[PDB]
Amino acid sequence: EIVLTQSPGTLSLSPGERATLSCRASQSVSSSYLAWYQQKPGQAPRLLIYGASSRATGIPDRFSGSGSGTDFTLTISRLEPEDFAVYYCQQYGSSPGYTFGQGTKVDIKRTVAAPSVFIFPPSDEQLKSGTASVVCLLNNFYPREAKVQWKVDNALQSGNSQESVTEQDSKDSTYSLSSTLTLSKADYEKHKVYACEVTHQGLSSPVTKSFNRGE
Amino acid sequence: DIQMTQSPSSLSASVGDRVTITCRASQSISSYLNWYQQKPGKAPKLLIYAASSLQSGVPSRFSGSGSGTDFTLTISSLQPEDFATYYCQQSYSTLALTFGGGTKVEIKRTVAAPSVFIFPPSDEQLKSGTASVVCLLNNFYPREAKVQWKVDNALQSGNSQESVTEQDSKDSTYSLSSTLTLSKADYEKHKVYACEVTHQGLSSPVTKSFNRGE
Amino acid sequence: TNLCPFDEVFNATRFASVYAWNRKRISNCVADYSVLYNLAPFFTFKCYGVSPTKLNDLCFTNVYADSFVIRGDEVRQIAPGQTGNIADYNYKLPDDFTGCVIAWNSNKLDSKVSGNYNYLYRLFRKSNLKPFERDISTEIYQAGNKPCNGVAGFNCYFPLRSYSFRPTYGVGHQPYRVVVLSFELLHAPATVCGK
Amino acid sequence: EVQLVESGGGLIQPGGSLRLSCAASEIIVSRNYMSWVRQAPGKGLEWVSVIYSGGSTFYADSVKGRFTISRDNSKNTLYLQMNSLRAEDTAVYYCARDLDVVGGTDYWGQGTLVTVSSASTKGPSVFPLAPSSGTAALGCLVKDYFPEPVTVSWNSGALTSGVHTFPAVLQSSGLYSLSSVVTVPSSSLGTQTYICNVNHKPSNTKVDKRVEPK
Amino acid sequence: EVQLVESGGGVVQPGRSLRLSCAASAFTFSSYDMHWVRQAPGKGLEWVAVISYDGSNKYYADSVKGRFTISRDNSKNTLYLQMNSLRAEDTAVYYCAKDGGKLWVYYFDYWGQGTLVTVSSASTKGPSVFPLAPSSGTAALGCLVKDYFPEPVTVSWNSGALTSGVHTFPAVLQSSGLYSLSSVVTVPSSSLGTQTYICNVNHKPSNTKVDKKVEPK
Repeated sequence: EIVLTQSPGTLSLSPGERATLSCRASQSVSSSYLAWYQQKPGQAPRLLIYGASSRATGIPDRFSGSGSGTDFTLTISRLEPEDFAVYYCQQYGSSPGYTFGQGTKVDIKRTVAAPSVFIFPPSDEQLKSGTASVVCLLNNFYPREAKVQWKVDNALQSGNSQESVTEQDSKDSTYSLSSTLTLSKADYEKHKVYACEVTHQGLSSPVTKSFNRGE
Repeated sequence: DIQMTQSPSSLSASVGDRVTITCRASQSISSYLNWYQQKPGKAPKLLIYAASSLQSGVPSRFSGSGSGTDFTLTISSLQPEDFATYYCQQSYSTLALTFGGGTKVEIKRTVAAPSVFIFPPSDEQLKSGTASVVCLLNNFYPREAKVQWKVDNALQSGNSQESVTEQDSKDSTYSLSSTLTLSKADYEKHKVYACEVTHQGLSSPVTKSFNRGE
Repeated sequence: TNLCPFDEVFNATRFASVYAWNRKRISNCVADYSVLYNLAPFFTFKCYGVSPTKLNDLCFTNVYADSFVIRGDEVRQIAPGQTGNIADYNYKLPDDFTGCVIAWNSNKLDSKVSGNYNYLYRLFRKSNLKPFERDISTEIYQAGNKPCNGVAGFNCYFPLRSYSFRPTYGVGHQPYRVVVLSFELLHAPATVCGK
Repeated sequence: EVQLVESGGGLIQPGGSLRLSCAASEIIVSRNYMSWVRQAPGKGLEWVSVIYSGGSTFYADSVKGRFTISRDNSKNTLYLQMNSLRAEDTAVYYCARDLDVVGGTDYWGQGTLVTVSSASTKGPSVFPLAPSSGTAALGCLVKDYFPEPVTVSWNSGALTSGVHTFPAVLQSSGLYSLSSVVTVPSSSLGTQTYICNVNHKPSNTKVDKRVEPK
Repeated sequence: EVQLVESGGGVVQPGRSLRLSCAASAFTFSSYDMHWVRQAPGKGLEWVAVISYDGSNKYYADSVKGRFTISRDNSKNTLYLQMNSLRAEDTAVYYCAKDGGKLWVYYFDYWGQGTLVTVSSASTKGPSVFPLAPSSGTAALGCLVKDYFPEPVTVSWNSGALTSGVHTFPAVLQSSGLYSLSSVVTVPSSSLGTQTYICNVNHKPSNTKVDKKVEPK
């Protein structure tokens, strides 16, 4: 068989810069047996380049490939925010079937952006089941690093919440975080003020969005 | 090359039975299939050549059939001198002659649960820097048996070897000895040593243990 | 006392492509089995249905000498009961094939520094090849629903490709010259005997 | 109009069987190299099987003896029968047409998820998230479901811009929980109605829920 | 009545050479093809080489290609097998087999008894015998013959007086290249305090005989 090894593993560049994704095979194969694939989150991979250097149909000019033997390269000039994806190289010289690469993750940098904090109380349709889920939303921010502190009557809640971050957006290249605070219906009425502290690089001071039960 | 697969790897039968051994080839080998018998410690003997042709001197109770990929050796009436291993061998690729895994025709008898024994390493061997713990499975049937080593209720793996005897000439049973080898240092660092035997004749896995220094 | 033309097949300066494999019909001759009698280790030699030490003692009606070129990873397919792009779409051997296959690394002969695109192979075919079938058709292969009409386009591709043998490639991508000797014995006078 | 529509994934118990489909449009399966590629959650791509236009099949060493690739020219659909499934077989399975030297693997299916587990399929529970007091935000909460995935859209896919569907989280109760939100202008609140479309193929549960302020 | 008798097998270090012979009797030797087939300890059969009736043709398996050389002397009715660059995997019993000759293909109709070829970089070493003491209706006790080279060893009990219930196990090849086996016997628990059990271990290669007395601890 043939083993494929890519490098680097993660590549974070600003929009407009030049990317260089490496790929090498265990055996010296022909340049016509290599291919590059782009896989954006939640999608199937799409062909970018086959035969190391020939561009597929409908692929922009900025995607170009080169190399032969055991030194193949994928160059992404004029990096755009929609290029956030994992890029795989494959080889179909060890027929039948092909062998994929480990994959190069390409993150995209940008300017700092403050998150928009919303807080959602639990629905009435949910309180009848015995559980009460308070939801806090951090929308469109950068970088990824953002701390969420749940304050219930100004008491920090540990071991009671679960966060969730999205992939980089294809247009603005920001993230979005959803912290969920699940606690029983009986314990939901033992307390009164449900807050959500948000600390971020794009905030000169921690921002808190709260509400009162029954208002 | 061409791979020959023999099923089953071992079958139990008594005298007078009709035994049929199967032999599969990864590709069509026309009619160029051969059957060989081999007793323990002796040379192999030719039984059937060209799928079905009987070799001179071989008794008429042996016969072969099949063509292409499936082949079958058949003993009409099993005799005591017929308990052996039987290999099938393809000769289509004359420059890549390959044999099968063989089928061992064993003497069938009633199920017999093994007698489990465990022996701690002798004080003489411990003075040399090595500990050898032996687990004995005595007079069981059939050959299938699982032997797991446990040290302080922790499963061992990769430090033991097994050895099985041929079918006993008097009760047609087997005996197995598993040897767990530890350094003297690793042996002194634990207390409970046990082997767990899983067999068909046992209702539940039987565990024989000892405590070091007791 | 004509001698079977085996030197013309092994010592040929140029070999055929696998899709258009050349076959030399050898008959009514005395077979000096020596090119295959003692072959060196660096020769792939596999015989099927017949033993080489017995070829000198057998007479055949006709002996067919098929020669072509593939890459190292594809020699395993030039055998009875094999599948793959070469076996299915270029050169197929039957399941009851009676004869030998010979293959040797010819990287010093058929590989140029700038690539030797002269040797070709078939990539697309609608069905598998029958044993000893030779398809030299170069019609645009239809892989879609719309008819090609001799147009290279989407789902309409040319059915032949080049090997591009470069010496710096791995052993599995280096050219191997293959010679398949078929030994036929039909209801006919046997004329290809040994000596 | 070149599509490769897959179907038939879902939850299957270990050691069970499941058969995937790959409906093809404008591409003829029987005249192409068609492959099955799987991708474990959070890992790379693995080629599983291929079928030639001539009918030759090939399988990777990790699915040999357990998978079977087939097709039906009348339906123009590629198939993959999976037997003896285990934990490693959990992945998103893709079908795709192979062009090898003359185009690589251009067209791919959307991919269906195969979850091998010994757990029950529980339907989700969709609860609204009403907006409170520049712009406003609202969404749905898809809580307590198994297994992945759930597809959530707004206004039957008519509302694309501004929607953030969060990845599911594995809560302690073994089930999943997923949040989907969308920021909309505060003006078109009473005139524009918002409905989230939650689909759970493993449990066959489709729920449309209205979201409106208190 | 066809006889094939091998010789030349022994213990050989890796990378060294060894030559085998095979004396043929009671058949026209110079008109049949001849084969060599080996079998590893506990494994199946593996075809090695073939030589034509006149010795002008030689063919070898891919695992012994360019490493072994087969020849024959039709004036002495002997088949040879020159084995150079021996590896540990070449450790096997080597049989010489006569080709049946009736078929267009090869098949072996008569074999020799076989000769053993062991490849290892371990020197001759005598065995150390350690007792297997019985546990403090029937009990079990034995001896452990550990770390010897090469095979075989012979174990008797009470100088041969005790043969019932005795199971001498096949030697296993440890990771150190040295063999080791165990010999056990089952006896009534009443005789443990009234009978002396002595195992007689004998290893002719190193000329080492060890009598060990097994007693309860």
